[PDB]
Amino acid sequence: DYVLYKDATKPVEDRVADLLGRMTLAEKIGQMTQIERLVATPDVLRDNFIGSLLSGGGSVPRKGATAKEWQDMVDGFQKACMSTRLGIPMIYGIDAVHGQNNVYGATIFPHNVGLGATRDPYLVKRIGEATALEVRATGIQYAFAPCIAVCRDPRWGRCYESYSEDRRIVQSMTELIPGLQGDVPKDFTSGMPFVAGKNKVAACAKHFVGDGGTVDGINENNTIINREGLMNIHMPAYKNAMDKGVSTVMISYSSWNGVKMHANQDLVTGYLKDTLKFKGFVISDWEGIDRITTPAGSDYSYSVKASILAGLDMIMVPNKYQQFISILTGHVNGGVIPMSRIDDAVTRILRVKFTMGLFENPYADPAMAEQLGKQEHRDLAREAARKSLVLLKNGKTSTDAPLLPLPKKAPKILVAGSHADNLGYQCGGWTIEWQGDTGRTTVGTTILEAVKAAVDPSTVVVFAENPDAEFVKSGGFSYAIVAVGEHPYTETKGDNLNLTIPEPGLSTVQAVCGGVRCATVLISGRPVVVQPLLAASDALVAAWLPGSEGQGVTDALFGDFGFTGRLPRTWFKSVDQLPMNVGDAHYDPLFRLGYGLTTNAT
Ligand SMILES: *[C@@H]1O[C@H](CO)[C@@H](O[C@@H]2O[C@H](CO)[C@@H](O[C@@H]3O[C@H](CO[C@H]4O[C@H](CO)[C@@H](O[C@H]5O[C@H](CO)[C@@H](O)[C@H](O)[C@H]5NC(C)=O)[C@H](O)[C@@H]4O)[C@@H](O)[C@H](O)[C@@H]3O)[C@H](O)[C@H]2NC(C)=O)[C@H](O[C@@H]2O[C@@H](C)[C@@H](O)[C@@H](O)[C@@H]2O)[C@H]1NC(C)=O
Ligand SMILES: *[C@@H]1O[C@H](CO)[C@@H](O)[C@H](O)[C@H]1NC(C)=O
Repeated sequence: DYVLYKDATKPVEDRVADLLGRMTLAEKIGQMTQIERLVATPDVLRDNFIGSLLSGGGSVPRKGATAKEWQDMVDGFQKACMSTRLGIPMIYGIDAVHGQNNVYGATIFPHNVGLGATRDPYLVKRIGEATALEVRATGIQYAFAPCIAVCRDPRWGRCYESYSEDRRIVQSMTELIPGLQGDVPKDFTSGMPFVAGKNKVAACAKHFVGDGGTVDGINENNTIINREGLMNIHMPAYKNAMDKGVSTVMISYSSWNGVKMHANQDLVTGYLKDTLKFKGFVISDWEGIDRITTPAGSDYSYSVKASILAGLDMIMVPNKYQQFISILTGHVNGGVIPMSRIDDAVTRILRVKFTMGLFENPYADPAMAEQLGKQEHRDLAREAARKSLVLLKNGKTSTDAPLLPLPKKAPKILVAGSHADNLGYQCGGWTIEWQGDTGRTTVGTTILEAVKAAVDPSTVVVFAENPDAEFVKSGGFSYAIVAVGEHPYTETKGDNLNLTIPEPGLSTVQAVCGGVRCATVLISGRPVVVQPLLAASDALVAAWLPGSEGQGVTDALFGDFGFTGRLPRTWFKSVDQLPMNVGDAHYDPLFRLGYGLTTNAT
């Protein structure tokens, strides 16, 4: 007879209820299990009734794989799943955090902090639209974005993934969600999940609660703040996300006053689910539950109990799914965790799946393959890179002739610096590799290429990564552009207490600037010790981690557009000043939040 859940014309709650009613326990726990493509097999997926798969950073089919290779891999796995007794399609997730970043040729947008500098939530929405198209070009339906942490200490390895230290700004940027998922209906009820269909992806409001508030900005550490601070600083954005229909919510590795978020039922079930009435699914972070214990995974049985009772719906295992499934099966058999908990979890996961239309379109559209790196997206990244720049100084003394914007026609110029021609540096973490990488890792334009693409043909362009002072003084150059900065980093690799840029960086700037007037382009993921760099330069621009399209940078240096970005964070005088955010008592910044010089297009 008739199977209501397979009927695409039925209400999503009816289909969910129908399916749920036919699921054995193995099938239920299988849905709540997310595993890494690296441990996946058509059998594993089929036998274990696996409910979701993910690519961790750098987890790809082959280096330089095309978009159909991605689609082919995704479809392959999908086929195993569609071949279960219930044929419940799996959902494939990936960190498409500044474009479809793990994918070769994907358009790499400016990282978040640089996006905060734009104060343009519409442009952020447009990036989210572009991003969804580029993710769907590879056959993926779920992006682990946006990271709406409110970084309160830039020593935190992930501060670049936070739009601003000011939640008002982060709240404004949640426009990334309808960008990726498409806008919610007028009929829409906050907390309800939504995805417009196949050319859109399920989004994810990440690191549920207080990740950007850790002590000393130590990653995955503890957030010591009262409940009024939590809700006034770290909660706000999550509610906007609910009114925006964010599909999923990922839980943070961090602790709130000593309690792990992965084991916190008050905030996950009582608050996020009961109070905010979120109806999508709550997913753990990579080994998020193993981590509730110290040592991590020291009592995995406890991990499972703790996180499932707390409220998490889907578990990003991502490797030892055997152990996870065995254990959870055991806790239910022993009544330790009740079927209602399980059913609620599976209820949330199917709702998202049914809603986004996964049951109607579980495979990739070969037609979307050309979306990856589409030139129009690239033109958009270029826009956002340019808009995210913050001119910090444009002249050594109030009476100097402002250096920017530079003339395009000059007899000869120098482009110098470790970051002048390094695509991987320019893009930062979460790019091709998990930690990012160095060199020409993908398709794009470095500050050198962009400079050559900009200047008058009569303009001779000289590149020297690290020129000595005499080299510059004898070069008869009209001016120089020096690019220096941080190296790519992700997560704990980024936790940094000294916040000074690696050398040669200052020495090259001083070398070049001592000999010729220079515009310093600082590529960083955060505020870094800058008074020395400021001391040597005629003009200095904070480019943040601008992405693959370097022309956005020279679109401003050369006057094609004027500078408009403004600090999305406080620029500190020193690290012993930290934390120190707007509204503080010892507020004594080198540059206050909102700071930024302007110029006019030529
Ligand atoms: C401010 O505090 C930081 C702590 O995080 C510290 O930076 C970290 O320092 C540690 C060493 O103590 C370093 O770990 C080592 O990594 C070695 C490889 O280093 C390379 O790998 C990282 C990862 O790929 C690349 O950035 C680059 O480094 C050099 C110099 O500029 C450059 O010429 C290279 O071409 C560039 N190479 C690449 C591929 O990008 C990293 O910095 C170097 O490549 C490894 O073999 C060792 O076993 C060890 O584990 C961390 O990588 C580093 N973290 C980051 C995010 O950079 C700061 O240290 C200062 O800078 C470092 C770059 C060193 O030069 C060190 O001597 C400096 O003291 C610290 N600052 C101060 C003033 O204390
Ligand atoms: C935070 O960091 C210190 C290591 O710096 C560790 O010993 C401590 O237990 C961590 N706290 C949490 C909640 O992770």
